Amino acid sequence: RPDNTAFKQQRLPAWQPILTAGTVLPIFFIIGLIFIPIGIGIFVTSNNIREIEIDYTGTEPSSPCNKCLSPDVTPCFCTINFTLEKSFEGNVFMYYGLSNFYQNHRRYVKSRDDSQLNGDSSALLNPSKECEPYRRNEDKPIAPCGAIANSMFNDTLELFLIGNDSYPIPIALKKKGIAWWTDKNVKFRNPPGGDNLEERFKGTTKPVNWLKPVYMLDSDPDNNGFINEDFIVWMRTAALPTFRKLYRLIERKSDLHPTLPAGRYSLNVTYNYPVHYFDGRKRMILSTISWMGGKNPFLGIAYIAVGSISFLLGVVLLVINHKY
Amino acid sequence: TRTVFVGNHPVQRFCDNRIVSSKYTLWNFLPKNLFEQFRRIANFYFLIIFLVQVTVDTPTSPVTSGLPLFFVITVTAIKQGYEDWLRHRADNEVNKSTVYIIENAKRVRKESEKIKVGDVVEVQADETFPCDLILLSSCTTDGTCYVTTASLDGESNCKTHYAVRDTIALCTAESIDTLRAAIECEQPQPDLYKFVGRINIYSNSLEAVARSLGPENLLLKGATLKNTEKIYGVAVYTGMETKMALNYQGKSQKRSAVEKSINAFLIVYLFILLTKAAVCTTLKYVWQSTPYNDEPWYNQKTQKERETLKVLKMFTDFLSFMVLFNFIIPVSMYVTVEMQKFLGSFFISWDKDFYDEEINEGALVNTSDLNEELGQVDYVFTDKTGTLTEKLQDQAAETIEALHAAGLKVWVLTGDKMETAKSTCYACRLFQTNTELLELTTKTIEESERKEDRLHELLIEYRKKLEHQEYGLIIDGSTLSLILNSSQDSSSNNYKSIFLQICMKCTAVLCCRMAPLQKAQIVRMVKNLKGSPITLSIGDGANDVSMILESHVGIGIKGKEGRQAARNSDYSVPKFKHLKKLLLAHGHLYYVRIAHLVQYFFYKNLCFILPQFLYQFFCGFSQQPLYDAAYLTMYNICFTSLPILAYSLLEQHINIDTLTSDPRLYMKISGNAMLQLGPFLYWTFLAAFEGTVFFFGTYFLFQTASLEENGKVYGNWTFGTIVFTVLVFTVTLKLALDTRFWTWINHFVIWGSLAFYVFFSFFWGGIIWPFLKQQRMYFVFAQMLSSVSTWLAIILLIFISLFPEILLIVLKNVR
Ligand SMILES: CCCCCCCC/C=C\CCCCCCCC(=O)O[C@H](COC(=O)CCCCCCC/C=C/CCCCCCCC)COP(=O)(O)OC[C@H](N)C(=O)O
Ligand SMILES: *[C@@H]1O[C@H](CO)[C@@H](O[C@@H]2O[C@H](CO)[C@@H](O[C@H]3O[C@H](CO)[C@@H](O)[C@H](O)[C@@H]3O)[C@H](O)[C@H]2NC(C)=O)[C@H](O)[C@H]1NC(C)=O
Ligand SMILES: *[C@@H]1O[C@H](CO)[C@@H](O)[C@H](O)[C@H]1NC(C)=O
Repeated sequence: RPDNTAFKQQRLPAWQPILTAGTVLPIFFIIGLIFIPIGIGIFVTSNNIREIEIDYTGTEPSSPCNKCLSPDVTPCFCTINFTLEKSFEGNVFMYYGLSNFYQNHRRYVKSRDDSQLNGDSSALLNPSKECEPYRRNEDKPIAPCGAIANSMFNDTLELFLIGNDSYPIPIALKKKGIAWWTDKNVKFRNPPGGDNLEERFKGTTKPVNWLKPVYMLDSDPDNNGFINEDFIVWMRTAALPTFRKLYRLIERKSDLHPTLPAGRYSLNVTYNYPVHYFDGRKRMILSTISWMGGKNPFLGIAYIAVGSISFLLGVVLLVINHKY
Repeated sequence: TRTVFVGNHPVQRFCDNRIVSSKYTLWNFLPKNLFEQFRRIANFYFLIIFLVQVTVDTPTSPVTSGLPLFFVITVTAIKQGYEDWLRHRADNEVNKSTVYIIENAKRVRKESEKIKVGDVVEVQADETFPCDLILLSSCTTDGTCYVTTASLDGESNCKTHYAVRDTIALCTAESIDTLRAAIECEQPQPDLYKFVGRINIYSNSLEAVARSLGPENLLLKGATLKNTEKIYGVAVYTGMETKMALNYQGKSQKRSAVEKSINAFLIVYLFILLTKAAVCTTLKYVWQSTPYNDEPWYNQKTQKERETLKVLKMFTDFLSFMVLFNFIIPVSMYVTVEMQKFLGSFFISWDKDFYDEEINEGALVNTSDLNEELGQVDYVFTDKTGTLTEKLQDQAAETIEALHAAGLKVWVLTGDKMETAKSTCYACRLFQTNTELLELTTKTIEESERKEDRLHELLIEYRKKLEHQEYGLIIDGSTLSLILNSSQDSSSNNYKSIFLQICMKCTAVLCCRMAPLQKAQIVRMVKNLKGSPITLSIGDGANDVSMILESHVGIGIKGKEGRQAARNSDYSVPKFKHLKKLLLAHGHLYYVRIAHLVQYFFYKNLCFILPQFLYQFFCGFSQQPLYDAAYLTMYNICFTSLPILAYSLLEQHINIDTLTSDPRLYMKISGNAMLQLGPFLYWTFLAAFEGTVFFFGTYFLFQTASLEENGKVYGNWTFGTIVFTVLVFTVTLKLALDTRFWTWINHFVIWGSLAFYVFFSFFWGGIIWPFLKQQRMYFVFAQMLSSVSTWLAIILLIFISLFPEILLIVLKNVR
């Protein structure tokens, strides 16, 4: 009378695996056999990557930015020398690094209106409640409202190679390409109405701290407003109190010589960013990128630790079962 | 002690046969049920968070949080309402029965609830007595009435009863003609047959009556008039005041051991949640004590924030951490447990083995709340005359042997007399030939002096043994009454405690002449013995309803006696040999499924929240969620709930046929093994260890410049997704190792839930739709997936987090 379906009688076909000790013994060895070669493979690549760090914050009387550390109404400048014993051959990337800059703060992160930054004409006039107290200045709304856009990092870091003579040679820098492809072309869009970026922003005003309007970022019309590479990169959150963002990109030189030859280098710092108030620090990073990315020894070490342990425990488990 | 008048004319605080057994009133069911339900700490916590969440801060949509809480309350409301609705129908069935009485020497028809004390009731042949009555007049010779006391003691044989000697000759000729009888009676007492009364029947002429009413004169309520013509009864006791009623004790609902462990675990994580929230708030203001940590130049507080009291800000800040980590206690677990018991109960009904071809009826599940209760049974109480015998059942002897081999102490509590009861216990293999008996019966009990005499000498000789299969205890109705009731005289050595010491180390206990309330008392006293051992009561009579309802789980056999026991009992089976298949096979599987179900949900959400807690240290302690708002909501809805849901429905830890083959396997999970402090503490530390690896594994990964060949930095939403991707893959794959019975649905649900996460993240992340005010998760998942370094880290974190689990499984094979 009861329905004799295997499901109703709990007789459904089953794989029902039975993994004994001997079934899993080769698994410990094979995992160790895979991790150690791939672990040493990524670790040796990390050491081959050449990366240098130069701090230009100051905080020391010997530091030449001490005068920039003092408050100057006029723009300040630094000239920091550094020398490289190792040359850079591959693609060279420039990062600016901020430490103790709590970009992860909940109040700070939510302080942005992506609908306004998407080029929606409606949301441009009236930003939402998220960007406060930077919603409007003197009863005029800010087009890139919010603390994230307001506090955009504005420092000019230029590099001068010096040769045998005292004459320095500037290294070419690429502004484009640093931002995500999707964020530039899709996420961040200019308002549709009009052609000249002047006409688009009538009611809106520049951010309080900004000395330049949102429509006067770069001379080129494809970086002038809401689409500037530096502006988009700064918009992305840090994910850590200490972070670094892609400032510039130095492509490999067309000549056969390495991209950045090992030599004496001099750095411009325009220092328009008062980072010392909250115990912040500013660093500039020069790195060479491989398939995995930047210099990260943790990934190489971590495979070695698990790989050696798995193989060692594989031997230990092999011995104890060998006794039986 | 009151006076009862036959004529009611001598020369509803007290229920006048209006009986109701419903726990809740139909008019005020909702306020009573909700007030009791919210009293529970588990349900109160869900409500208070919802009210706080909407009031102060919403990490996710409040609609998602409160709806299952509204769901789980409604399902319980239906279950409590349905159980209450059955009670009213059963009360209506008894109340709406036609009964004939004599009023002013006129026969009239009315219901049971109208009958009152002292009324004269004409009871015809083959109709149950509306209430316990004095037998006054019978047309039969000598007033000899035979009744089958089927409901009173579970036995169906004729019992002789005699009418009052003055009125035995009274035939059906206006016997009660303005009768002046003034019966003086004792208080209603639950001694069943035992009764004392002082009848005073006086006619118009002066008369003196010194007759003393006895058990034979009084006919108890619930008996069936068998082979006796019409009789006339006077309701000396009416309504609730009977020996058939007031032995029910009402219904105290059923509580299961697993539900006790859920509440015990829920209060632990409620204290951890308080600790987690408190430490964050305390550390937050210590961190913000520095002038520049709070409101630096980049982000500044609004004017509304500045103009707030520090104490008020602290209170909302503490609740902000509370609502952030409220995922520690999983609401989805209560919803899943509700569904697991609903769908899981149908497997018993569909089972073909629980079908008796002789009577062509199958087992059913009246109460689905105690599916897991069957796996913890260690004390069994049977009926005997109905359940154990019929003589013996087809496999009655083999079933008893199976329970004994499974570590279940089985008892044969019966209302049957001593002489015939001892015969069966030897036959059913319960009492072996060599077993001598400690017959604490009326033959071996004389007054109060021998009471302690028998107990103390057993304490001397019987206790000293602990062979085991040599001592068996027998108790009678009178002896058990004295042991329990009259034990309060000795404080130093209570007779209840010494009796429990006796029963705890016997092979079996056989009781005789047990009234239905005594069955509840003996079962209840076993319940309060060095904790709460799980008791199973099985019976198939109207008298067994007391012990069936008293125990944790009740099994009601549907036999020749009737279906009175079946409808109140949680479960019903047609044969006693089906009790083996029930608790051994289904009971073990039902517990193991839900025990691992409970432990998984708490483990799942701890791994969910622990990285969120650690992220507060690296954040500004500003209650910044590590994951997206959408990801937090759907973690418990569609990502990880389905894998563990299908697991609970159909998973055989051991092969179902193998379970019945070896009854020793039931002893493994006897003492709530899966939910003990041992396994629970391992589950928490495993969750805590996996939580740390998820966060700090990613934290050290994010110490580099970039993780892509293009050298593009990654945001905090990439940090959240990397942790979340490892989280979903680890937790789901953790269930895969635990699962040892892979079916097509189990394969589909497990691997399908993993594939759905990848698909949905691509769907949610990659298409911009103009109805979100925030577009944080635009292309993060694809960018995260498009890096070789991220792939290597994810595979590493999955294996590291599963390393303690895989080590334990391999280690469990050896020693
Ligand atoms: C690709 C393969 C398939 C992949 C999955 C696809 C999606 C599957 C859908 C659901 C998953 C499974 C189901 C998962 C269920 C649990 C999910 C859950 O509880 O998630 C919850 C939300 O659920 C819903 O809102 C859905 C409706 C729930 C009620 C109706 C649904 C249940 C009703 C069923 C019918 C009635 C059954 C009982 C009848 C009794 C009669 C007496 C959320 O849990 P949370 O723990 O996250 O709670 C919020 C949290 N506290 C916060 O801080 O915000
Ligand atoms: C580069 O970014 C700088 C912010 O990091 C910002 O410098 C700001 O320049 C304005 C000039 O008026 C000033 O802003 C604040 O100063 C007045 C007077 O102290 C305050 O009352 C107001 O809060 C006002 O906003 C500051 O001099 C400076 N901001 C601060 C507080 O540091 C400029 O946008 C850039 N500087 C360059 C390129 O010159
Ligand atoms: C940058 O460095 C150059 C080196 O020639 C020098 O003009 C000065 O130190 C800096 N100039 C400016 C305006 O930054």
